[PDB]
Amino acid sequence: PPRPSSGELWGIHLMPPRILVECLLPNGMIVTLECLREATLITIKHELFKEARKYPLHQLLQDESSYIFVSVTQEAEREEFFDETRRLCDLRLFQPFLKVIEPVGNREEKILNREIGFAIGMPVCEFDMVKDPEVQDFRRNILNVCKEAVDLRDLNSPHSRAMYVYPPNVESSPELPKHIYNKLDKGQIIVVIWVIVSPNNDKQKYTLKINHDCVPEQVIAEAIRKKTRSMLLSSEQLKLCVLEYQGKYILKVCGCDEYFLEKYPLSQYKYIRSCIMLGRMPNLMLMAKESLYSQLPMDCFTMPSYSRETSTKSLWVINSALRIKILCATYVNVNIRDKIYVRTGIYHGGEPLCDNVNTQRVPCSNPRWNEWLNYDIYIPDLPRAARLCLSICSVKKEEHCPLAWGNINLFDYTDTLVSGKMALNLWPVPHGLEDLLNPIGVTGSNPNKETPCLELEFDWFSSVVKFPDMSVIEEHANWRENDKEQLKAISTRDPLSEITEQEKDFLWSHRHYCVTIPEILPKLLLSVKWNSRDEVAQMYCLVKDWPPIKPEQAMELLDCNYPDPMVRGFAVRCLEKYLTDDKLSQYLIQLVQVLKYEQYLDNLLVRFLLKKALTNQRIGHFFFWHLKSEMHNKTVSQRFGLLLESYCRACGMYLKHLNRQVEAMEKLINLTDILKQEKKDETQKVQMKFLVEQMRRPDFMDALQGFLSPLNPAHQLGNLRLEECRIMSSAKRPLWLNWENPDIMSELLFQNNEIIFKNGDDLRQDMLTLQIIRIMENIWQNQGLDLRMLPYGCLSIGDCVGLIEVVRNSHTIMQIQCKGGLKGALQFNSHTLHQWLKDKNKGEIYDAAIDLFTRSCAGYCVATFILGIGDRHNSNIMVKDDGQLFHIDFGHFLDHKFGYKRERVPFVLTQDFLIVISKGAQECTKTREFERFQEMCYKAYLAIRQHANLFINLFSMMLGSGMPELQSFDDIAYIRKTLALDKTEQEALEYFMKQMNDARHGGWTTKMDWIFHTIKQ
Amino acid sequence: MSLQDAEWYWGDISREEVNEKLRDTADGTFLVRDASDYTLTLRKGGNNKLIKIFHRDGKYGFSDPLTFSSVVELINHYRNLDVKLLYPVSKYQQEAVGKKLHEYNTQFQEKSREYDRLYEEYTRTSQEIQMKRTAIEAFNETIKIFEEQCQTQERYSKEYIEKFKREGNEKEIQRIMHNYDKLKSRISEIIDSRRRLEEDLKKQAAEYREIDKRMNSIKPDLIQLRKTRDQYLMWLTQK
Ligand SMILES: Cc1ccccc1[C@@H]1NC(=O)c2cc(NC3COC3)cc(NC(=O)c3csc4ccccc34)c21
Ligand SMILES: Cc1cc([C@@H](C)Nc2ccccc2C(=O)O)c2oc(N3CCC(C)(C)CC3)c(C)c(=O)c2c1
Ligand SMILES: Cc1nc(NC(=O)N2CCC[C@H]2C(N)=O)sc1-c1csc(C(C)(C)C)n1
Repeated sequence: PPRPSSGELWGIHLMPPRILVECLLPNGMIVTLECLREATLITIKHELFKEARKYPLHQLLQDESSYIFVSVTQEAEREEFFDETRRLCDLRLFQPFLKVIEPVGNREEKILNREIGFAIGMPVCEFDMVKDPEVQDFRRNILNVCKEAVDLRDLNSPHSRAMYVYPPNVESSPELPKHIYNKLDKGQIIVVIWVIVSPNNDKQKYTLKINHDCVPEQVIAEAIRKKTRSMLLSSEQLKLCVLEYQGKYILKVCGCDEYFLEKYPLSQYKYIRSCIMLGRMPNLMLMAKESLYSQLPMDCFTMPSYSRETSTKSLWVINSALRIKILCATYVNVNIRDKIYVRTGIYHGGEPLCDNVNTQRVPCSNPRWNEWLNYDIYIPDLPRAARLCLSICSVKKEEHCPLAWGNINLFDYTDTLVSGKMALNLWPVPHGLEDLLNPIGVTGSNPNKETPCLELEFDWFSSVVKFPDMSVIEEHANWRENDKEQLKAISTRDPLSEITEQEKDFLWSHRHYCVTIPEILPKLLLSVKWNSRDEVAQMYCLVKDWPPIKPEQAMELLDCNYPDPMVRGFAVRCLEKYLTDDKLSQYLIQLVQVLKYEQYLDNLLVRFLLKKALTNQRIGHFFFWHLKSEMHNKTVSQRFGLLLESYCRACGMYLKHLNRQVEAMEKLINLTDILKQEKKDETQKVQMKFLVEQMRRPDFMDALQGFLSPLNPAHQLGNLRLEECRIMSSAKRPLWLNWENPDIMSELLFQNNEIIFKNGDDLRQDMLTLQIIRIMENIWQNQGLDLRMLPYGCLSIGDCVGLIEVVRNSHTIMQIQCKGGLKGALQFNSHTLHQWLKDKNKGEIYDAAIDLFTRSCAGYCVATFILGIGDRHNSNIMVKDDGQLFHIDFGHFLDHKFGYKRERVPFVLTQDFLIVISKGAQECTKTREFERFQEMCYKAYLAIRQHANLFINLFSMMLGSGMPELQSFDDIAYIRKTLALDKTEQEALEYFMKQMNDARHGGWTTKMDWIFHTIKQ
Repeated sequence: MSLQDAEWYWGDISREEVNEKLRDTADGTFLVRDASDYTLTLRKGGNNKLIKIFHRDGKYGFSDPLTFSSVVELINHYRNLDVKLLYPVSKYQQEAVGKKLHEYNTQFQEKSREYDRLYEEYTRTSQEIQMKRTAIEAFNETIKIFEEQCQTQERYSKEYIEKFKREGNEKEIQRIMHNYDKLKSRISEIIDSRRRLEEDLKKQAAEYREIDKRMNSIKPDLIQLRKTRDQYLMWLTQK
């Protein structure tokens, strides 16, 4: 089983500097050797065989090379330590002992399984023991997707492999927003190509002026032209030098691992477009194709060893109502301070298909029922996604209460219907669940067998029952004017808008015309009774012959409102065709969480994502971490573990890079665990003294130097600048970590890579927030609205563990006000923020710096309001030295939030920002600089309102994840108030202006208080 | 049939305080609402359905042909597969008194805290039980290795002991036996340690259930105290 902590021994976080290891020699002798904590196995084995000569039967000892060490890990597996570089502390031992054996069997397979097992967080041997045939089928079958993807990787042998590792980071469309085309000089951009002349790295410049829509090969041609121009060549020779050397080189972003491999226009690449809008000069490095391909390993894909007349009727035949016997339950923990009963119900996802029947109330101490339950539903009327939800409950009719629950799929993954006796282990009811049934909870039996086990018997028929194939469904399915005004009005309604019985029947009646409006499919599917084969079969034929829709609209058909596989398969088929790899990376947070809803392990969605992950390493990288971060959860453990196994077995050589990341995080988790536990009541000095001493140790320096940042694996983390590393003030004990950038030309980009490792707080909320903020910025930018947001990187790697990208040269408003500028000591007042900004942007820099603030502030001001993250204070708002505003630490706000107040929200920092937007000016309440700022917010607020459906669907998909602020749709409904979707388009803007005016005037009056944020007013 | 009487007529309250007013109910429990106008809430098929009533021409009706001209005489027709409505949800059910229910909210908090303290020691025990289960499996795999070591000792040492015997070097066999005893003594220490952990496992698994018992005893009270901290509207700030 996955080990609980990241300690070195079971129970002990850190080995003492000297450990007594009981070594089991291969002659049968046990000798106790005092090993150093950081000693490698090579040194331990060497000093062992020297001490072993003192003990009997030492003449039998062969050469040290002919033996390997074996021990038991904290996972309780027998790990054969083939890699003898690994240190004693990094072995994850249960108890300190080592066994000297001679290797048996296949060395390669042994290594790969431990590499995969370490990447997942659980050994592969556990999957081999799972007898569940669905699990073993998924494991065997899913390798088809792995081989398909590997064949595409090795299709264009050298180049396609480089595209896999270094996919072109580009925007979805080459079209340039109106304000971005204006920034470049009449259709062309200035670009600098660099060349490394010798191994003793020095550089040569080649400043070019190129059309923005040039392809990387054309950019190289212009660099060659500039060099060959200065040399004695004829027009034909200059022409030939370009032709014959265009395709021998390759471009790369100076200071990170981002390559221009594909023939996209240069402006479509994100680095260049970012350079264009910011006004920075792109610096690209000239590289040889023969140099990049030399670093590509050429990894192989080898199949593992787990890839090795019955009477049957159809379901469209059997005539009877659903009947289920509740045999007996093993035990129920009750106090005899209260009789108990079993409540059941047949559900189609969230919606129940029929009435919920109960069992007879039986004594508290005797748990037996043995009664055929008769549900109010017809068996052939069942859909494909029909499933049983039941639970054991108790009564004080006076006071009902559930104890243990459990859901089952009424149909197997084979399309077989349940038949006969079945034992089901139940799950415990979550902390915040008062419902008698838990219908949307995870489907299946509890792996933990030491829980209440309720047994039941299903109706056995003559033969084996199976759901009919689609061809049989088409047979049963076989059997105007102008009402187009309503269909096009409810199609543009947000998904959280109510659909009345008038409109549901009106949609079902006019469904054959709805094909002409394909975006109304989500509304139409809700307007169907899923307990009627008549209607279900007619929808099935419509779905298959349904026009493809936008991928943003198709993503809605994968949340908890559409459990039908034909509905999901359509959405996956839409994604397979139309969704770009860019938008895939954008919406990966939702797409991974959506996997949880799918009934079975093997399905169309996992096969789509896994192939794309095995085809694009930037997708696969975050696909890995998003899955691994949910391995702590038992409810998802099995599926995500099996899916991670599929990726790790096929991803290739990046598996080793991921292991280096895992090992690096494991070190950080354990180090923080010590600071949070054990060394809890120690001062900052002592813990920093411990940090410096412990980080300096060779096991830590080796583990956390020379690996790729999980926040962005294009950024390489070199050596630690330990002088900068420190523990942050927060009681959760975060780790500030600084790294040298080992890129050959880090000078021209990231000089320092700084990351915040925090162990304690849940970062899932920040991830989703920063994602939506990024999407909001994208929508504004494509509409020619320049509002510069800063969605800094954030990635959760486990249960309340993750990383945070550090923004350089940024300070909180609180930090800004601490300086003073030699105006006393700490004394400040509103104007100081502006004075600080002017004192650090002088000259003509000032004018552009003020512009950056207003644009960035307007974006966040609008965004925060729509989302409810507006009531922020000096500590949670940051300003860069150039003058870019951005809010931080969104999870802290969500943790600190009945339903009757909020009618008035005073923003005290309105006054401080108005002085920044408009220089000085005693009466800055209304200026020309302010009138511009307001219009920017108006344009933005309405722009998000136009794309409101996207954000609603984005949150709706994030309901599978167990977030306390995202459980029901009532939580998401808040956006409808801020955006005012029911109100008129013009009225919504009039509403917005009122909300802002109230917050402004409220800020003037209120007295803030600096530390505790308590308003005296 | 009046504009407002307070029998099955609330305002245009949200869809959050509607589903929760007929959740786990029979084919009834209905109330009146408004829409983006009139709205009627229904329940049939085990589901929560919603119907709109167009009030144009100063008249009412569900189906296409307009068949009424008042609000409360539209219910009476369908009241007695358009299934009937059964029982309505009242507006009169549990002298300037918001202070006695201050004792039910004090109880709610005093039941939330005690339940949260129990849920804390439920998760803490649940984790520690799973920890001990794996630790036994590690001890078991450890013993299997140490027993496979004894076989390797008896296998290799035979030819050397069956040679020091034919030589009289007794205090050389003693060295071999002294080590084999150390190996066997360590196995007994591991087995004795694993047996003690099995005692701590089942003694905690019993205490684990006692926590679950008290939680299942307290849980019904918390769910019913949720209804008894109800608030009246339009009155600002209360403790
Ligand atoms: C769920 C949601 C979606 C969209 C908008 C609002 C909500 C929440 N529902 C509400 O009723 C509510 C109220 C406030 N604040 C009160 C106003 O006066 C104080 C804020 C929030 N925000 C979030 O919870 C939220 C924002 S981004 C993110 C990422 C992950 C988890 C949650 C969040 C919401
Ligand atoms: C200059 C400035 C002005 C405002 C508001 C008070 N003013 C306007 C804003 C837009 C258009 C017109 C006005 C106007 O009143 O003329 C800001 O509001 C917020 N919040 C978002 C809205 C909340 C109600 C949640 C308060 C927090 C933040 C974070 C700011 O940075 C901000 C900055
Ligand atoms: C993105 C981000 N960037 C930061 N940058 C800095 O802190 N600095 C820049 C150089 C000076 C130094 C300073 N101001 O002391 S903090 C942060 C951030 C975002 S959420 C967060 C919590 C750890 C508080 C949750 N932190």
